[PDB]
Amino acid sequence: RKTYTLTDYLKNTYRLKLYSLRWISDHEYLYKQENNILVFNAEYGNSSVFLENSTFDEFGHSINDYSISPDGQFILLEYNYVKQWRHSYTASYDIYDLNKRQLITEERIPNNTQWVTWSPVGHKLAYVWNNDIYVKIEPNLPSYRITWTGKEDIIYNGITDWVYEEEVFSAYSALWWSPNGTFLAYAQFNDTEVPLIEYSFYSDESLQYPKTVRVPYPKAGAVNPTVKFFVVNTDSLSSVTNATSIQITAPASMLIGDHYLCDVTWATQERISLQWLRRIQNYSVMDICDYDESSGRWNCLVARQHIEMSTTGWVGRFRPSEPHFTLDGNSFYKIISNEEGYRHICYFQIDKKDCTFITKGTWEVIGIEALTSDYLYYISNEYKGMPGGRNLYKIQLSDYTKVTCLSCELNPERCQYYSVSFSKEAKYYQLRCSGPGLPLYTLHSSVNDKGLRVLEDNSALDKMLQNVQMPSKKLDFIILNETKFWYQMILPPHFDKSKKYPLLLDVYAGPCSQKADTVFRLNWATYLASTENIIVASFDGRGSGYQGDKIMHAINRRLGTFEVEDQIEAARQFSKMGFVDNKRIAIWGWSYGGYVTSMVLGSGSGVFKCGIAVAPVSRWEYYDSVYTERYMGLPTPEDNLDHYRNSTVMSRAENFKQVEYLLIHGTADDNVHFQQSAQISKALVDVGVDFQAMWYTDEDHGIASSTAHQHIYTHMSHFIKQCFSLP
Amino acid sequence: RKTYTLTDYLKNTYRLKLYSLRWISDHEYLYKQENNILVFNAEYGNSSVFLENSTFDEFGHSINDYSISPDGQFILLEYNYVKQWRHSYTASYDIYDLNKRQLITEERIPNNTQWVTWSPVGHKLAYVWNNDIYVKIEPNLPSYRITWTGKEDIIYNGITDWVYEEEVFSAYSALWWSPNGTFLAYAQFNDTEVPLIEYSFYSDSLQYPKTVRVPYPKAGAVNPTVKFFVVNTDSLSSVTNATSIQITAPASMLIGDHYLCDVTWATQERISLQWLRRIQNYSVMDICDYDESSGRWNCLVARQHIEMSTTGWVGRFRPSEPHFTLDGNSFYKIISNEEGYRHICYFQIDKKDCTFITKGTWEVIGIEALTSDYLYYISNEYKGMPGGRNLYKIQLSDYTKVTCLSCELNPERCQYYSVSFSKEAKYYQLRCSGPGLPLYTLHSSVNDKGLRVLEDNSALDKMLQNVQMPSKKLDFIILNETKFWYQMILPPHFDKSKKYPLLLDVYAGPCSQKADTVFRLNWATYLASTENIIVASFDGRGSGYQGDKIMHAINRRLGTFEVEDQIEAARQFSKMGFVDNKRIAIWGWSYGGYVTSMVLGSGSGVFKCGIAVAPVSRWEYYDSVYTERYMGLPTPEDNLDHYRNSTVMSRAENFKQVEYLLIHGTADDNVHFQQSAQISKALVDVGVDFQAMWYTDEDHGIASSTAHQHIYTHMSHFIKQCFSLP
Ligand SMILES: COc1ccccc1N1Cc2c(nc(C)c(CN)c2-c2ccc(Cl)cc2Cl)C1=O
Ligand SMILES: COc1ccccc1N1Cc2c(nc(C)c(CN)c2-c2ccc(Cl)cc2Cl)C1=O
Ligand SMILES: *[C@@H]1O[C@H](CO)[C@@H](O[C@@H]2O[C@H](CO)[C@@H](O)[C@H](O)[C@H]2NC(C)=O)[C@H](O)[C@H]1NC(C)=O
Ligand SMILES: *[C@@H]1O[C@H](CO)[C@@H](O[C@@H]2O[C@H](CO)[C@@H](O)[C@H](O)[C@H]2NC(C)=O)[C@H](O)[C@H]1NC(C)=O
Ligand SMILES: *[C@@H]1O[C@H](CO)[C@@H](O)[C@H](O)[C@H]1NC(C)=O
Ligand SMILES: *[C@@H]1O[C@H](CO)[C@@H](O)[C@H](O)[C@H]1NC(C)=O
Ligand SMILES: *[C@@H]1O[C@H](CO)[C@@H](O)[C@H](O)[C@H]1NC(C)=O
Ligand SMILES: *[C@@H]1O[C@H](CO)[C@@H](O)[C@H](O)[C@H]1NC(C)=O
Ligand SMILES: *[C@@H]1O[C@H](CO)[C@@H](O)[C@H](O)[C@H]1NC(C)=O
Ligand SMILES: *[C@@H]1O[C@H](CO)[C@@H](O)[C@H](O)[C@H]1NC(C)=O
Ligand SMILES: *[C@@H]1O[C@H](CO)[C@@H](O)[C@H](O)[C@H]1NC(C)=O
Ligand SMILES: *[C@@H]1O[C@H](CO)[C@@H](O)[C@H](O)[C@H]1NC(C)=O
Ligand SMILES: *[C@@H]1O[C@H](CO)[C@@H](O)[C@H](O)[C@H]1NC(C)=O
Ligand SMILES: *[C@H]1O[C@H](CO)[C@@H](O)[C@H](O)[C@H]1NC(C)=O
Repeated sequence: RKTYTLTDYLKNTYRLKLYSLRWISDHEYLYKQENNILVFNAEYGNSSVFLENSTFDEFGHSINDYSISPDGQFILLEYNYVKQWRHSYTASYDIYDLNKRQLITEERIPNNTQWVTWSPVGHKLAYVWNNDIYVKIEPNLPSYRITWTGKEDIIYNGITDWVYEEEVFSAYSALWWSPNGTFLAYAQFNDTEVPLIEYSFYSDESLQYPKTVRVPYPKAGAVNPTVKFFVVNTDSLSSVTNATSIQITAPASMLIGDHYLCDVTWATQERISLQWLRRIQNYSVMDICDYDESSGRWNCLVARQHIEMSTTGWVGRFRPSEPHFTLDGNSFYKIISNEEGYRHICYFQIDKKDCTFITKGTWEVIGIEALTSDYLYYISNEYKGMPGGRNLYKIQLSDYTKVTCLSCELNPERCQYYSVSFSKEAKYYQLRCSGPGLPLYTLHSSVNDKGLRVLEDNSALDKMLQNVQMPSKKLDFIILNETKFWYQMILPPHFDKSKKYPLLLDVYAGPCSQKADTVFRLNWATYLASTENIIVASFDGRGSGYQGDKIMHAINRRLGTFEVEDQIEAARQFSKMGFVDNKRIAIWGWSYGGYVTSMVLGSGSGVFKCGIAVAPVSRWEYYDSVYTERYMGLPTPEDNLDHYRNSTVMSRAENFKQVEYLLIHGTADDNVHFQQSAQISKALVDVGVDFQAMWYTDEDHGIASSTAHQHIYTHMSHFIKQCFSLP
Repeated sequence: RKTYTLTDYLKNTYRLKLYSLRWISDHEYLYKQENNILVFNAEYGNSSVFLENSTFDEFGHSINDYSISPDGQFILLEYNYVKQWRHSYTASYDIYDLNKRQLITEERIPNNTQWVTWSPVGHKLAYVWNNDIYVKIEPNLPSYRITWTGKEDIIYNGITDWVYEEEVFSAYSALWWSPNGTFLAYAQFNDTEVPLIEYSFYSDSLQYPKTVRVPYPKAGAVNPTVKFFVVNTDSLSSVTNATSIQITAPASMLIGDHYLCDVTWATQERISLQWLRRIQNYSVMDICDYDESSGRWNCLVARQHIEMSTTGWVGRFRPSEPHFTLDGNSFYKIISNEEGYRHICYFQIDKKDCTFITKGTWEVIGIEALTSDYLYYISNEYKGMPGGRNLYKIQLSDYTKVTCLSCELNPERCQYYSVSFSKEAKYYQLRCSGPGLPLYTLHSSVNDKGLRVLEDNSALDKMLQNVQMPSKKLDFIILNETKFWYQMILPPHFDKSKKYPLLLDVYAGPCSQKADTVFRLNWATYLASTENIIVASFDGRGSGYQGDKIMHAINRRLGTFEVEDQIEAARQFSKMGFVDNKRIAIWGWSYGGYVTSMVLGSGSGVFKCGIAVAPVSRWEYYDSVYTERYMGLPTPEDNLDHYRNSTVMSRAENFKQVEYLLIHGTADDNVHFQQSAQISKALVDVGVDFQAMWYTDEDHGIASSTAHQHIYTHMSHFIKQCFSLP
């Protein structure tokens, strides 16, 4: 029997199959098999080829992706795709008319389009081009311009800027159609006085002079972008007149200082909900805006507003939660931290004050997945008191106490981690367990939660894994001060609790993180355990999430304290286990995990012989406002300046004398600037500490290009193996 | 028994003593001692104290340097010193009156001045501030503004842009007083269309990285342009501006891109100007006379001196300096002869051709002084050792009477001299650099009598007798019937029966020389003494001081023979019985780093490992003046093919055969970090693993105290590992 080797991991020799589908109605869904796009009936399982992979053989461009209009009539061909940041990019587009079997050839969508999206019904298009918004009521009709103010790196209409893209919307898009198709709401961003990060991009050998990349990026404390909201009426567009935009002013509690627009959710055809958050993320407001057919304007009755405060920490897991509106848009449901700081579901009625908790307990609700008039379906880590497990639940809207678990028992030994995808109106649902066994895709009717069929069992991957000495995962918990904190171990094949093994500590450790879970990974850690017999361990300590505010907020205004502290205490416990050679304990982490890995190696605990830190953060003034200020406040003497400076990696350099440290960073990192690792290395040199390094030309935070990804794991494997006297 | 250790190298435990004097007339010099400035009498040797080490204890500023006026009356005080490039910087200046014994506080020189200079006689000042030239006739008086066009990073008056500073003048200054103090000649640089090198500077507390921007022509890019001006300082109105008379380049230059590469005043009214075509194989020397009548300066086309070259470029790194006889009507300069050896040549203004006054299989290194009877020069004639330097004189009245002034002084200890003459050369200080400890002595020119010893380094010698120092061998091998010299730093108690690891120390750039007789205490010393590594260097094809046939071997084909030859030399060292061919490393810095890369990437088979510090990776990345000299232009009609065939990136597959360590500073304004960034990327892309280290905010020199200590420690760890050393 062969082991799970580094090549296996880098070459992706053992692939996980997936069943990713798109619900197209209350009972159909699309699925792409062999580059053929098929429609499926959910009740019966029958299918028809909707678009045959042969269809576009003579197109003249590699087609990167596709989007089909809600009403099945047209399809968008995305090509010439060029990636910008995490979510943002630009591309070329073409539209194919189905019931005509041809390409619309005039009023073509412009090249270098930054965003496109169908109205939720029919076949309208909104697109963003040169930071300006455009609308095509019909695919071959000339589009109407919505905004004229757009300017590169300065004014953003309909798309986010760098920090809203990354920290607020987790999307490039800033465009929300009304469920109807009538209204197109859009955000607008002004970065006029936001400071630029600048770095060299070397590009192909053939480029003589390096290019300097300039990106508006507010470092913690810096001037943030400002934001405006507008709603356009897409029916009354004059080919003759400029479309007129109605602005929705932020609440007064917001305009008294820096604030972010943090959520946009349409409730009815004529009601829109806007959520806002203060620059100090202590305090958010939900506005509710109704449309006046007489006026033509939108009004956010002040008395309607819902206010969300937190005194122990910040608001939300990462942001104020999403509202789930009932059909008549007169009520809605929202995840809220309860009186014991455990996150639960709340029932809100519009024009009533306060709210009602429909769930409670020492566990947390991850998400609301579907609403009907009888049932709310949600995900949570309640089952078997395991914070790292996930299940599908429904609660009777008529009787809160009548809560039933849909996923808990389907395969209790293979599946303890599910996510879900419902059809419109919630007739059917696809479940997806990620572990601890192989991933399993199942379909279900909602009427009597009966299993219709298996969609993907990963039988093939299972077969392969037979011939391989796979490692196992333990998932237990230690006790620190009469509290449970969870941990996972990727044990080597043929594990023996008598023999001593070297242990690599895998950390991320960031606010609301979770590294001990029941999901099945094939990763580097897998190779390390299978082939090199290394026990790779992860631990969720103070500040980790999904265990209520007590734990997750321990770290508030104090990054680089308990979570660092606890990665170390955890290690201690781990030597006390009779199979850990404590002379061979490494640590390593990426991004936030790298900041932590560095603070650990620099603490002097003596526990760790070595570690790697990949694209770490080194000083919180170097990271972005929205994320950093969320946990740290502002870096001023009036706020939290002291701990900002007490919490840097540079100030710990001396102790790095005690360990072999490897430091890695991509030169093109637009997120955690190479700066951060530059300052780390300088501090080390300025104090005479040897250490090892490796920079990656033109790689970003992900160091995810094929070559680079191969190279970095290779380099890191060499380092760990050397550090462990491994053959 | 102790060895020369890394800590010794880095903490400067065994200090070389020096003797740096500043000739201030024909028979006195100046010398710093307990931070006391002494004046010494050359003939007799007596000294008195010229500046008390207590004079400015109340200055409220750390003094960087001093500069005494020609006439002895005033002294300049450099403080607030801020380094820029290799020669340029800024500082504050105060002028101290010696007769009055006080600080002139009227019409002071501005903070952030870019350059200052006394006239050659008298006590005039020329300074450059905000890229404009100013002139103070008297210390206390208002300055006069000569230029008005100065403009940061665009218009340079009286100072050089980046590439002139580094590659052309080896100086920030572009001002040249006439011998009188009457005329001020300056040059002017326009970098308007010169592209910018951009990089980050991270610095300290600083939230956003700073982006640095330097006009910097890479190979083939738009070069700066140059103009030349002369001003009459005697006639400066406090009311009207200052007329600057322009001298224009010859027409054989204006056709296209050219450089002003030399400015030499011959007399009070004759200026010598050298110009060089951007294709550096042709240069014109103009001779320009003043006209008391017309004011203009005229360069008779009739009397131009023209230099061409078929086998290479003109001069060693540039056309050579002319040394005019006092009357200004003849001059001497070093010129390649019929068999391509560089000897001294006598030129008469208005007569064709020149007359060689020296010949032979060796070369003149430089012309040191000129008197009515003798010309003094340094050469490597003695013993036919190209890596030796000796001082000579030749009787102007009989070219065949040539006297060696240094050879026999101490033939054992002293085979490498430099010289410093007094104004007029009644005396000279000889300076010996090896192979023994450095020796500083003084001599009278009258009949070359030895006057006294100045520094003999006895202190150091005594300290070193306690340590197991390495010895140095210096020899040659023959390849294809040619002698190629090399040296080795050999471990103490060296035992030819034993086997040693061998580290090839490489530079190897055109006209370089790594095998000489100089005495050094450096990293290679520690490697040999403590770690018992043989550190070797080899002067192969392309190296200097041995005639054009070797030095031009590399013309338009950089990254070929100098590399091949480095490789062959290492083969030849294995052939010698004391090398363990299983442990043979290679390292170099700058041009050395590039060569070290090409070698490692040759799939030679010979090198187990190597380190490259701030290497070049492809020649288009490097500066125009330097690169276009050896390579021509990177165009299809010129030498673009070999530009393309001579990069490091293209040899990346071959590195899967070596342990490679690549190092470079982030703020390297000279060899841009770029070059390394492109190397690593090529290695990532082909799957080759390799070690690396960057240095935040270090330049080409990586010479800050911490950075310096850090890299040498790091590089030692690497070499010890590569050689399995305990
Ligand atoms: C599983 O998490 C990881 C695992 C491994 C690498 C990176 C990740 N990270 C880190 C991360 C991710 N996603 C977002 C949106 C953000 C916040 N911008 C962040 C983030 C959070 C804090 C700091 Cl200091 C820097 C960064 Cl980049 C992500 O996926
Ligand atoms: C024996 O020389 C060294 C020995 C050791 C380190 C540096 C040096 N170098 C290299 C060097 C030096 N001085 C000048 C003026 C120049 C000209 N650019 C250069 C130079 C030459 C070629 C290339 Cl590719 C790049 C550079 Cl920087 C110097 O001292
Ligand atoms: C983006 O915001 C900037 C900064 O507020 C605005 O620029 C200012 O405009 C007003 C009126 O023109 C004046 O205060 C100044 O002349 C400008 N100040 C600055 C800093 O430039 C700008 O109007 C905004 N752009 C948009 C599209 O709203
Ligand atoms: C420096 O050089 C630049 C061009 O290299 C000169 O600017 C040009 O000069 C002409 C004539 O004055 C102008 O019409 C153009 O606008 C300029 N062209 C460019 C490319 O800018 C400039 O005059 C020179 N300055 C000095 C002091 O010599
Ligand atoms: C295209 O579709 C056919 C089925 O009609 C399929 O069998 C074929 O392999 C597909 N080719 C691909 C994967 O592009
Ligand atoms: C499924 O089967 C029925 C019976 O033919 C048919 O009406 C329907 O169109 C089929 N659905 C799909 C998705 O092909
Ligand atoms: C709309 O406004 C734009 C920009 O202000 C202006 O150019 C134009 O007059 C308006 N469009 C039309 C044609 O009415
Ligand atoms: C959609 O809603 C708006 C406002 O409710 C209305 O003006 C428009 O006519 C509606 N269109 C449809 C699809 O009925
Ligand atoms: C437990 O309590 C001790 C003492 O109060 C404290 O130092 C330590 O950090 C605590 N550990 C945890 C994880 O709560
Ligand atoms: C040297 O001695 C002579 C004779 O005393 C004296 O006049 C002269 O000033 C002395 N020079 C120095 C440098 O002290
Ligand atoms: C130099 O700088 C300092 C800054 O305080 C200033 O006080 C001083 O006057 C300056 N000298 C000149 C020449 O202005
Ligand atoms: C130097 O030479 C120039 C040549 O024209 C002359 O005018 C001037 O008077 C001389 N200066 C001195 C100091 O003798
Ligand atoms: C010796 O000759 C061969 C070709 O005959 C050549 O490859 C090599 O470069 C020569 N070596 C030297 C140092 O000239
Ligand atoms: C974009 O450029 C393409 C080439 O990919 C060209 O054929 C086309 O005309 C452009 N598209 C539009 C709609 O501007």
